[PDB]
Amino acid sequence: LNLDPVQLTFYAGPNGSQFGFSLDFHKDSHGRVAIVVGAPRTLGPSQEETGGVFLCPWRAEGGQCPSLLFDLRDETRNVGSQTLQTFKARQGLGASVVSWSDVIVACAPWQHWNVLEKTEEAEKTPVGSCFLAQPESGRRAEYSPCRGNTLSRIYVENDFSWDKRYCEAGFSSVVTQAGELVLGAPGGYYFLGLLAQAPVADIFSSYRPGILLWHVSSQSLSFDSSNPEYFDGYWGYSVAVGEFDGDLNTTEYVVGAPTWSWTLGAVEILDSYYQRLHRLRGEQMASYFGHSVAVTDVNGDGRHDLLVGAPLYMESRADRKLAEVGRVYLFLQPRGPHALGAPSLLLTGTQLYGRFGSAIAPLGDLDRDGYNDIAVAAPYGGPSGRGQVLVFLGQSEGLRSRPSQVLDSPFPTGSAFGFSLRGAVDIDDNGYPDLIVGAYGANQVAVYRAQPVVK
Amino acid sequence: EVQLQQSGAELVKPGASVKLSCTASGFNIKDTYVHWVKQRPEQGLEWIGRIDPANGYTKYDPKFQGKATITADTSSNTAYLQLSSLTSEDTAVYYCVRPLYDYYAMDYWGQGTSVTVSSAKTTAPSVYPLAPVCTGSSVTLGCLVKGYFPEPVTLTWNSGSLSSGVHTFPAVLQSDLYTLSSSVTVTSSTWPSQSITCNVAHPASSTKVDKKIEPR
Amino acid sequence: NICTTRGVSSCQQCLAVSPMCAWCSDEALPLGSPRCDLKENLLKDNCAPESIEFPVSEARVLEDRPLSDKGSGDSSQVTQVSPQRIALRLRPDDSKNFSIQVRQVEDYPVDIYYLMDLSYSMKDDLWSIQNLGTKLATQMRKLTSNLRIGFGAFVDKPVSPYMYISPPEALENPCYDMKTTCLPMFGYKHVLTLTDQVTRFNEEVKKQSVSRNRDAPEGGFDAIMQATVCDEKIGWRNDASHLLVFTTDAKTHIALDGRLAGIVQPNDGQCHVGSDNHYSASTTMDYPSLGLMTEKLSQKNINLIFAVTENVVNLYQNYSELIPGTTVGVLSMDSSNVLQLIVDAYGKIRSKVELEVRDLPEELSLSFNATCLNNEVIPGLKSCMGLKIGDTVSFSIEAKVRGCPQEKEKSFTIKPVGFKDSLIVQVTFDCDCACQAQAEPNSHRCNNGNGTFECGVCRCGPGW
Amino acid sequence: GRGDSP
Amino acid sequence: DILMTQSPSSMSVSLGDTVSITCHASQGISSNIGWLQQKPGKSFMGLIYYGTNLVDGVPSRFSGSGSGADYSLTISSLDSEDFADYYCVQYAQLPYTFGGGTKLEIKRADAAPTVSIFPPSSEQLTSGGASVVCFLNNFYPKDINVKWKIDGSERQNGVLNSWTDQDSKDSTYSMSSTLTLTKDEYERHNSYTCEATHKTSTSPIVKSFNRNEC
Ligand SMILES: *[C@@H]1O[C@H](CO)[C@@H](O[C@@H]2O[C@H](CO)[C@@H](O[C@@H]3O[C@H](CO)[C@@H](O)[C@H](O[C@H]4O[C@H](CO)[C@@H](O)[C@H](O)[C@@H]4O)[C@@H]3O)[C@H](O)[C@H]2NC(C)=O)[C@H](O)[C@H]1NC(C)=O
Ligand SMILES: *[C@@H]1O[C@H](CO)[C@@H](O[C@@H]2O[C@H](CO)[C@@H](O)[C@H](O)[C@H]2NC(C)=O)[C@H](O)[C@H]1NC(C)=O
Ligand SMILES: *[C@@H]1O[C@H](CO)[C@@H](O)[C@H](O)[C@H]1NC(C)=O
Ligand SMILES: [Ca+2]
Ligand SMILES: [Ca+2]
Ligand SMILES: [Ca+2]
Ligand SMILES: [Ca+2]
Ligand SMILES: [Mn+2]
Ligand SMILES: [Mn+2]
Ligand SMILES: [Mn+2]
Repeated sequence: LNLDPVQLTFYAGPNGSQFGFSLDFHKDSHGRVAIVVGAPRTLGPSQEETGGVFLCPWRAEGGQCPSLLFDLRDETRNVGSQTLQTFKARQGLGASVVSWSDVIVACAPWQHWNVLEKTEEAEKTPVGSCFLAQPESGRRAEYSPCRGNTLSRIYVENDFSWDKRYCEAGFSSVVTQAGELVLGAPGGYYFLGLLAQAPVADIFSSYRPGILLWHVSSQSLSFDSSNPEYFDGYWGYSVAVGEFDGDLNTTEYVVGAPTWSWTLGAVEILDSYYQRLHRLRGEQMASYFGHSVAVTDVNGDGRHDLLVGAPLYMESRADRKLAEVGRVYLFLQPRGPHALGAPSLLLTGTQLYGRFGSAIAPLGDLDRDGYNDIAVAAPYGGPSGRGQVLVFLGQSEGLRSRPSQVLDSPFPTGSAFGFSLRGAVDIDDNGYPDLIVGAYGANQVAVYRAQPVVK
Repeated sequence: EVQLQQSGAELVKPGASVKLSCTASGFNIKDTYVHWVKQRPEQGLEWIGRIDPANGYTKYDPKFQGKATITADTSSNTAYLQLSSLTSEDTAVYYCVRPLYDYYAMDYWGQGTSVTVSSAKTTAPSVYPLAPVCTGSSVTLGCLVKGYFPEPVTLTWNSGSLSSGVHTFPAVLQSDLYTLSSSVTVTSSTWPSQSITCNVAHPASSTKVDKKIEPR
Repeated sequence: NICTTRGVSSCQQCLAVSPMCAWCSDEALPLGSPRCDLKENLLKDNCAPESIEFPVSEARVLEDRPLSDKGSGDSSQVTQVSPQRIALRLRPDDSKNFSIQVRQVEDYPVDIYYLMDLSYSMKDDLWSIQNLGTKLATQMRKLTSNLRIGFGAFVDKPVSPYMYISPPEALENPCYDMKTTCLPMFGYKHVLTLTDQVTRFNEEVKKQSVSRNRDAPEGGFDAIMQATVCDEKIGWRNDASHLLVFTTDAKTHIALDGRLAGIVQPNDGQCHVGSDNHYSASTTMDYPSLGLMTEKLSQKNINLIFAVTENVVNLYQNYSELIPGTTVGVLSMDSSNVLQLIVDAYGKIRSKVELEVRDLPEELSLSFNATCLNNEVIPGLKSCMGLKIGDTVSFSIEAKVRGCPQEKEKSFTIKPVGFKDSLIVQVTFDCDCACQAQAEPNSHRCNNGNGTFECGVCRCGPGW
Repeated sequence: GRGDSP
Repeated sequence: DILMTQSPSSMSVSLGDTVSITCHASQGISSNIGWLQQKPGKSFMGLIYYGTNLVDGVPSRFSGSGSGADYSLTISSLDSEDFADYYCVQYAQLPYTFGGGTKLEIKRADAAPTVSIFPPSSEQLTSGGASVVCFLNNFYPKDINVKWKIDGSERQNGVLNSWTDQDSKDSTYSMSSTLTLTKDEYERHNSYTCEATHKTSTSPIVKSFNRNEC
């Protein structure tokens, strides 16, 4: 409703670096807000794409940002009669970033890893890896829970059980208030997908450079399965957290599995022990129901509600025809211990191939009316197909079925304007929460400032 | 807290088979590798092998292949080490080990398990008083505990009364039976004036004999 | 009647009252006789027959070629829709009816491009293409004298994690880690352009062999897209039925899956098969969505046939419903005939006739009465089912114009989905009179130069 | 298996 | 198997000192080494892993260093508990292999042994045996050699020695030698002697006695 579309702020990164693929707000020890941006195709030391992270200070004019430097050198360790190897080439560092406290977490989902023992090997596979940084102290650390030293032969003998060689840990990342990092690894367990969790504090204290294979006792990974419904479901394609059981001591996880059950798609709500509480199934095959998930209380009943994106959902139209436009599903949490019912609201895209529902960002209370609002992205939507972001306001009855505002892309075609969103943070400290919109296609980030309501 | 409680001391005969255990406390054995290490006085430390309790795969030093067998039952959260066709050389203290963070390290150790391989059956100690020969300023007496098995034996002078100024020497295996000796020093005006008694106890045979030192 | 009681001021208004109204522009009209009345009432008042302005909604044909008995031979001079063009004329709020006939012509040319899964899992499914070209020309010969058959192959996007990338030998031989050997992984490759030489098909197939990759879902959809948009290369003929047969034993990758290989760029629906006959965008572009696949298939007029194994028949039976006009066949070792399957599919394909309207003006609204099977009329229906090749159907149509549009000359088309031929309806809106073309602007009869005398009455000129 | 194999 | 040559075998030092142990390997091991500590009469404790990284809980006065085939553990400002056994272990290859070990002992001024010979007791003698004991108490350094003589001539068969760890509150060592003959064989001879040889004196310390005499 009251985001300022006239006077935006632009941050830009290196050409072809996909600067803006992922972003997030970041407060230092003093509460000073800065933007953290991921550029997964930024050139490394050998003029080869390794990815990179940028930490942008708030500035009404924006501009260029300094790099949050990480180690980008491939590592080797000859230990226990084995050879451990990390391969960072085309790893996609910054394919996802999240900030918690004064710590930043940037993940390279396609960082490869291999082990050699004589004439055998584990296989060179994308286990992924996360890089943790504390900008103020200069502290650094890593977390790569899917690394292993089992040889190829073993997996074959065991019928490829608990095979975590393709996890791509960090595909999606979230952090609980308590400070537990939760990584979505859609490739884990031979493409079933898995979740890995570990306390940030413990990740730091247990890490040392050069070791490559170390233990994090407090870590917790989800489980494998023999059920074909889970096969190639990419469990952990997207992740989120919230409160969905009434017990405020426990934190619940929300996992998207966009191709679950033969591309039907689904999203499940679990406890910290990966026990399923609810499961919402897709409405249509290949719609990619679960591509994105958001958690926030939109009707002001104190209970977190769920939002699910299906960016490829095809809408039924005249003469028995279907039009790929995308869709968002709202699920309101019922009072007390009850199952989430049918969707309370179905928001559907308008532009063909617009991919409405590709991203969904909680804005907090944008207009300050007492109900939380959200933003929904259609990266290839708008009459010009350049990208569009639609704001929907909260209300006692959930959400408004029509958008309160529509942000058209300030960039040129192909920018993927809206592929990443982040809100609910007041970056200019004017009392109103703001929105940052990434357009990796254009290697830029647009900042929208919320202003006092005009009407 | 990580703690490895190994089994109690074992005492077996040559040719027998013993099975040591290493229960985990404050964590799940399945977490990391579990190595077994052998220690001897002269030969020092020797790596036997290791096991991943999660999958049950094991690695051994080719020296112990056949003699040592490492296993693990995640149910009881315990790892085991079985030794067969035992001999005198197998007499050693064994330690189970696991890394802290580094997958391949050796950071946490169990308290240890003493193993002794002998045929000698339970025998009572023969205590002998050692009085000097027939002058100086200070005098030194002694006690000789000879021919007992197995260890240990608690020796005391005057039932613990005389504590300071005493030297009890480590036991020594005299061909399948242990021997031990202890001295004690005082002034010439203290002996034989003040009576001194050698008090030895052997819990195994349940015998606590006492011998008063007699001057010649 | 409503014509007189409406109190019209001009001829143009008179006709807008009702389709059964007429205007009289006669000079010698009685004192208070209404110019706007039924044609019978006007002639009853000694009105000059020529002064009568009474347009009649008609509908005559312009092109009426007869339906072809055989679709064989000729240079595609076949007619399967009659008539091919008609001129429609309507007056305000009126409506006229017309009819169209459609025939599923016998012996129509057929193209059959075969898209073959050659992933490692397809070792035990190769049996089905062994002597295909011949076994495919035999049962088809009985439905067409002009058949062309082509062949293409696919596996998956050749990139990690789909592709094995270690050891170095695993690249040239994906089966390196086993005792056996196989082809290096490839996305999609065109093999044989649509040809009538069946032995070319047979001989090409014999030279094919499987590859191998990691994940069960394969990149068949990438291939379906290219086989569709690469016309000149596949060789689809302008005037032929296009059959695209898709065989596989496994699930399929879909849009947004590519992200697991760092691929995020949406499929652009463009051709990317070069002179080397390989899909070059295989590793830089995401798989296509069903929506996009549907768009292109419809555009190039391709009929997709899912000839998959019984273990995934339900999966693809569900996809075929999101892609209208798609048929599925069970690829087993026991059926009517596993690969007459294609004949049975073509049968299902040409067992329906559904009309489609393009460029229909906002003012016009159409209705349909279908006549299928044996002169059985089904109202409000514009599609037929349960047809055989050689059967003819007909539809009664009614265009109901609403009011009178600004543009008097419009035209729309009625074409059966999947058909080459169509019916062009050239509409003409007649809401005026010939006397208007001979008016008197600034006439001396009308308020002394402040009016325009047309059709007998005086009209307030422009500017008032 | 769960992969590309017969 | 990779050999681990650890040196020195031992060293006598005082508190507050900054000593350094070294460990050589038969080949490179890319900082895949670990340092251990074993306090007297107790289990092992991890000090260092992967060359330089301290095990959680270990004091910062400890530090591991080196690279290739040569590494060194250093203890800045020795503490009272630091006096113990230390070993190095390589896990670059299987089987894992340890060093010989290094024992840190408390240094002090030298001290002469307090020799004391003891003939067999009446009881033992009637039992058909005869043991002559020779205690050598409180002396420094630990190096020392005992020699038994019967009728002036050396005797090596039937001797059992035993040493004590460096005593706590005086930092000295003690020794116990025991020559065990048969009753009969013991009576074949008259004189019995034990000679202690320590750096404290260039001339050996002697203590004798005569059977059938007192
Ligand atoms: C191809 O499409 C078909 C048709 O859509 C599809 O078959 C369907 O499978 C689903 C899932 O197995 C079936 O749904 C069930 O319907 C029965 C009633 O017949 C219900 O009792 C079941 O309820 C269970 O699950 C619910 C949650 O989903 C729970 O709330 C409930 O308590 C039960 O546990 C269930 O909804 C459906 O019946 C069929 N449809 C038909 C017409 O057969 C098939 O899966 C698709 N195939 C592939 C591979 O894509
Ligand atoms: C389609 O068929 C319907 C009958 O099902 C026709 O409806 C009748 O049309 C006649 C024309 O003379 C009228 O007299 C009747 O009043 C109509 N009946 C009903 C129930 O509406 C209709 O004419 C046909 N339409 C087309 C497109 O030809
Ligand atoms: C319209 O329908 C009538 C019957 O109601 C029929 O006689 C006539 O032929 C139809 N007109 C045309 C042009 O098809
Ligand atoms: Ca909870
Ligand atoms: Ca709510
Ligand atoms: Ca609001
Ligand atoms: Ca603000
Ligand atoms: Mn396959
Ligand atoms: Mn198969
Ligand atoms: Mn595949």
